[PDB]
Amino acid sequence: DRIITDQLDRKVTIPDHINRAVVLQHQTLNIAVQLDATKQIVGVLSNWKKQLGKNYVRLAPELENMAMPGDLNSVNIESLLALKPDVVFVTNYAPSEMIKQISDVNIPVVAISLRTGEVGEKGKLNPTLTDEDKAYNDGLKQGIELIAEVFEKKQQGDELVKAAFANRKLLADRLGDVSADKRVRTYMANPDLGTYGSGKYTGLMMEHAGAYNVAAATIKGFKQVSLENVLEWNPAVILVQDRYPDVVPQILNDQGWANIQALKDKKVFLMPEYAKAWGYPMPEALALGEVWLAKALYPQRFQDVDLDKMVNDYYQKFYRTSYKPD
Repeated sequence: DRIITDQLDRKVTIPDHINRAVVLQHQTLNIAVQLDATKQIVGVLSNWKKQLGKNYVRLAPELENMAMPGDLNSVNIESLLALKPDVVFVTNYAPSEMIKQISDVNIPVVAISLRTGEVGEKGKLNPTLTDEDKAYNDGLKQGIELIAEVFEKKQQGDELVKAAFANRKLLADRLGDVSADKRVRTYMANPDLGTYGSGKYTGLMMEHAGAYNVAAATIKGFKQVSLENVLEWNPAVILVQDRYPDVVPQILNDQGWANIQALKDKKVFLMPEYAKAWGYPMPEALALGEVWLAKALYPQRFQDVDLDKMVNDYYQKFYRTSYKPD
């Protein structure tokens, strides 16, 4: 057996080889797809189609007939045990009650946060972090490395980590003279007036692309806000995650949003599949999404950057398929 330490700082004994993993978190699921580990998975979170978006099943068609014995914050133990799982990955904020149910029937649990930062905060959906860039950078690296350890995909895990951070220098160099006054004021519109404030990867994606999350000085983490807040923030650009495409026409047809700068200027943009301005960091979000956003906001700085080719090279390696625009 092996002992690992998870991202809740839990010491966890697991089998030498893992072939029946149950993955109750979409971020870990996506990393495992990119490690070519899906043959070692036998169950996934029930809401995977919602969390990964309707086209995800093109990348991982095997997910279609995968048992679903739980979700982000609950588990069905009778369903779970039928799958004879050898490990369960859960999200870092999974309730204590849920982790206990799984540990009480002796299945190893590995919690994934994709963040280091303050230990007092590791189990919180919405953390307060003193150095969010380093927390998520180090957490991403650590989390991929742990996932890769569990599934014995060490080499691909190392390649994935290198690919995630490969364009961070380019963006640093090309946008290093962007003053705080000139930084592009950006809003992430999730369904039902959802948005991301502080302590979330969303804001960091925007920073690395020469932008700023308008919600982040007053909103903590993932929260429902009022239209009135969005009106006051008056963002220059509104972004929508690819997994929630209905939100774009919804904003564009809602008269109450019509006077926001981004509406007047026709800067409401559905973000590409890979360009996940999520609460959590994902390797393709760094490698490809951050470049997409930088190129969208500063195109005259990145004309030499062949993003189409970068996307293709990445997808062929980690998704074993081409990128298909929606």
